[PDB]
Amino acid sequence: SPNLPPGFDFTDPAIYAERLPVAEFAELRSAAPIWWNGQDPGKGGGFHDGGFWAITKLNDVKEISRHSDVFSSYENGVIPRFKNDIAREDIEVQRFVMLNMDAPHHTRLRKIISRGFTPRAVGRLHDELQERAQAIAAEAAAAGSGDFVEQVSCELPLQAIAGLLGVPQEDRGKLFHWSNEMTGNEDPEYAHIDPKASSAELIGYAMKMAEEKAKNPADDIVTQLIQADIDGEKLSDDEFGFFVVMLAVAGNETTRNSITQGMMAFAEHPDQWELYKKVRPETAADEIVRWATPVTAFQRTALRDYELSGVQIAAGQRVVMFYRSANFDEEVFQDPFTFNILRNPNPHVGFGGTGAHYCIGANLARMTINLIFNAVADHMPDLKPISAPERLRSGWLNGIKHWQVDYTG
Ligand code: HEM
Ligand SMILES: CCOC(=O)c1cc2cc(-c3ccncc3)ccc2n1CC1CCCC1
Repeated sequence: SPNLPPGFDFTDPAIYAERLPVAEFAELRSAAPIWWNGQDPGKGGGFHDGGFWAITKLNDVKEISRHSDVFSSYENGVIPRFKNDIAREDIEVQRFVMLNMDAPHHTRLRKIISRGFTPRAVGRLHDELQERAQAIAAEAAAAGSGDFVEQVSCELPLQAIAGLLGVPQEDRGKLFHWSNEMTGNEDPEYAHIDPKASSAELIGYAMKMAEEKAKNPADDIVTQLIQADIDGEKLSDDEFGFFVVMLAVAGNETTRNSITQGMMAFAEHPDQWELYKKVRPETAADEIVRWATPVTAFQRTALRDYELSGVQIAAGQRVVMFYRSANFDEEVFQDPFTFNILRNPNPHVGFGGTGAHYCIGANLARMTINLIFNAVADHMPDLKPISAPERLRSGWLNGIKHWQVDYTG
């Protein structure tokens, strides 16, 4: 057996509020790459089936992610942990967003929404995001010190979402408020947030925006999404509203935490930080994502019996892909535990395994990371941390709530 405590759960929020279970992930990769992770009664993060299969190897993650005909996202959602007492109804509302849909409903939705993540559309965000990144850094440096997460990591990913959706300036304040109130409620610091409230307001704003853009068409990404194409396909108003609700999560706390941990990695590896400031290599973004793995894990449900790397997975059983483990697989990376911002190629699964659900925002994310870290180098090159970062209590998100930091040194 793999050497692990009894009653160990890799989706336990208690661990991730403290640390990442890196030694435990390494143990499984070596001794039990696919491992039944049982869960005590009542302690199933919202799922009362007794446990799941841990998936720790990159190739195993990639097999599951491409075989979405077997490994469903609809059946139980992809989030592997909620509050233990969460109602089944609240899990199943996730199916209203593309992420938790299967083919063919996902296939139709992904093809329409692809019209918003063309390389061309993302490039029109470059200039506005670059200028904001620069001012965010200058504003942060001028403060001398403070919470790096709030002052450097927080704002720009939200600007990318708002700029992509063309949200007018005056509306961005409440849009950021709602977007930031969607996850993390298992952490004591956010016990009082109601995601369903903010989501219903997000959908209302998103649907009103889509009604208005129909009446007054433009050359935005919104109007391309709600008016029909060759096949007569388009998002109806509520579907656009579920698209916005998804964007408010999928591209917010993820890029946020990659910026933070990416800076956390440059503190720990001064060699890489000195190198970065000199060459500003855009390969850093991928290494920063591999290092940060903002989504520790996503799950699937096997719709039929399936044999994966010599392990019989039974219909209805859950498999949880631990991207945190896959991104440090010794069989795929030379030195996984070397932060190397020049690593090329870099086949990390930070954006998920390739397949139907592979992150549509991967290139926007990489651009956001590259702009903000260029701005950090321009305005805050001698960044020194004050105190140790404060981790987020979450079973699937690898979050940093706060990080006290001096920008002058
Ligand atoms: C910056 C770090 C990011 C990380 C680590 C990340 C990670 C992921 C992962 C793991 C998936 C699921 C992969 C799979 O199931 O195969 C995903 C899907 C998705 N991501 Fe991201 N993401 C990031 C940024 C973004 C951004 C900036 C956006 C949009 C502005 C975005 C939008 C989406 C959407 C819409 C999906 C659903 C795709 C589908 O189900 O067809 N993500 N992301
Ligand atoms: C209106 C229907 O949608 C929602 O309420 C909703 C969508 C959603 C998406 C993510 C997500 C996470 C990671 N990468 C992409 C998307 C996370 C949470 C989400 N919730 C709220 C949940 C909290 C408990 C109830 C469900």
